[PDB]
Amino acid sequence: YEHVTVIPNTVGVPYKTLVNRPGYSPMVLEMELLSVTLEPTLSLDYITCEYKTVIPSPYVKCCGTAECKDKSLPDYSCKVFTGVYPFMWGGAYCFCDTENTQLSEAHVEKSESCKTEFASAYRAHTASASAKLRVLYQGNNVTVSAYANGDHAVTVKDAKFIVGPMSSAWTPFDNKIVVYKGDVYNMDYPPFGAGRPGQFGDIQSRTPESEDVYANTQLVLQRPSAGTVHVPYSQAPSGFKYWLKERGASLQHTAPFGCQIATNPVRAMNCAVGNMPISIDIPDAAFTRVVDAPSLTDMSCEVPACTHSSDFGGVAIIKYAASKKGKCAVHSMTNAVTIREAEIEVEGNSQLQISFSTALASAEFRVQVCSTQVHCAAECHPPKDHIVNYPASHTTLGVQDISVTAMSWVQKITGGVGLVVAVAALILIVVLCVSFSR
Amino acid sequence: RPGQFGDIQSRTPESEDVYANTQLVLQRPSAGTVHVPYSQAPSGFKYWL
Amino acid sequence: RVPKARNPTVTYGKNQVIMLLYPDHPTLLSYRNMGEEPNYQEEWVTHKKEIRLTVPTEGLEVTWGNNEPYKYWPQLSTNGTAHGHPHEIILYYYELYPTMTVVVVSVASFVLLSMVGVAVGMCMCARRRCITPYELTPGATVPFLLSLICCIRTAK
Repeated sequence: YEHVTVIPNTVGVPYKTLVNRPGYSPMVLEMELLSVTLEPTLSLDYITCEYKTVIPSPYVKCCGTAECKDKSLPDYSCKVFTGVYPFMWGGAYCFCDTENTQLSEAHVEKSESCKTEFASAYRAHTASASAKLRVLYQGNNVTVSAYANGDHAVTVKDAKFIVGPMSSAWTPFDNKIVVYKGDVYNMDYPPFGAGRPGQFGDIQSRTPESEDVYANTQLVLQRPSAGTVHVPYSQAPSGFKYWLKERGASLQHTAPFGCQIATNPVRAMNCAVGNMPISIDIPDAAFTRVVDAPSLTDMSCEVPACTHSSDFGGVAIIKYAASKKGKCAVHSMTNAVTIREAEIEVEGNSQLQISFSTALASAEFRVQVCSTQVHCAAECHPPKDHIVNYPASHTTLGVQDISVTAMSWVQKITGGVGLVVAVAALILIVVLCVSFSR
Repeated sequence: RPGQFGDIQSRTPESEDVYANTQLVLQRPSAGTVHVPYSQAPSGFKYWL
Repeated sequence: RVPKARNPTVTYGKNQVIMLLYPDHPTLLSYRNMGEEPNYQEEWVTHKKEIRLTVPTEGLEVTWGNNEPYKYWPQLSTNGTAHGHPHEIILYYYELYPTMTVVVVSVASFVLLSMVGVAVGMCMCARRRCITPYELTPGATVPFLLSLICCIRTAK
């Protein structure tokens, strides 16, 4: 027998569904999403990390001009300063005061830390969902874990559950993403080879092991001073070291839909978006013939209490007579009322209680308790508590539609004005008739 | 109330009887240490000062 | 090893958490809606403070220092009631359907007090089509019975 249904994507709220097969005793599944995971597909554009600037000991030419020399290194510059007259601790390093030169050279390179402290910049272009689901079937709680891409049917207690694909393509991740040590950010980072000084991506590297460094630190060598031997320079500080301070908040803290984030691999989790189709194949031998089950008759329903809380604030008590000892599936025929139970024991000529939850201000619903249906109605009161630590366990209200008994004022005023209109239209049609016939 | 003036109270400075409401909550020790960690609202009097 | 900030003293208002915070040292407070528009906000608190966060229908997530997030949802609560006199049922739907309510009671009133205007208008369009020949005749004696559609006085 093939059953198909749609559960909202909300994690941690259990949903009932009814497997009504005519001629057999109905059975009720409860299933609850424990966790939905969206894992995107990542293409690495580059690493970014703290550079070091490499400055050899300077060449000083005593009595002559050094020649500037050109070579390919990631952000290389070289310059010759003239008239520099350096002192070491024991005396002048050159003979003579003037016509000396100093040659200075520098280039930038990845630090030893780039094996350990790197942002990684990626494109993240499509996603492959998974779900962990608890299902209550023939009175056993059982937990099952599955891919939710619409394939991967998972067996459990000989039924087969197949889940997804999810009804929306939404993800927190933009087309471009960067990740640090377990935190991930949406940002439109600069393309490879387009990086600018003092910003994210001032140094770039195609992989964490490539020698193809690009860098644009705007390094400038400056003239030495006061007969000192050193090399002074100006460059923009590491745009990575700045980004670690400037970041803002990781997507774990800012994503919509109550979403959570993780890394190794990167995932979005628990997004309260859309809904998930699910299908059950239940083997023909799992059903009990309607004559071999319990059956219930002469039943009636009473509602002692009804608070429209988030958390089973109503209780209904059902009188019944029953033909044999056994479990019965219990289900609501009205989407606005959720029942906590799923199967209850039935015996004798007696009564049972169900706890239920609703947003209705005047509950009316039909309960089905093993094939027999009973109409059940109550007057509700609001909770006193304002705030709670759990989501609403019931389906949300049909706004501008449902309302209450004691909204009878809508009938008692529309069935006032509608008569004032009808008498006005009558008198107009009467005098239209007398204008011809009299 | 906790963490506000009067979170601890007594009838006179010599009295033996005390009311106090500091919302003290004990917490699980850090797996290997013998200590007792806890969470509490800091003294409402020392904040009032 | 990093510290975990102290439990905040929390108390609940209609669509609000009121939180009294005890930082030992500069601590980040952040919060977001769990809805489509996350509306993220944060602040370092450096001394004892009180915050009042509006908790929307979708729920609020509040994360305080290195603690795990707190989560809060509103639930349908009011001083009004359905099943009361009709002013109380209107005050009741103003609980948490105020956007639905102010739309639907205003446009319902607009069609209702429009319809009584159109009803009196059709009665006047009828009364115009009716009395016309009794005005046009030179024998202008409107009958004592018909005079009641003209609204003329005394059972003379």
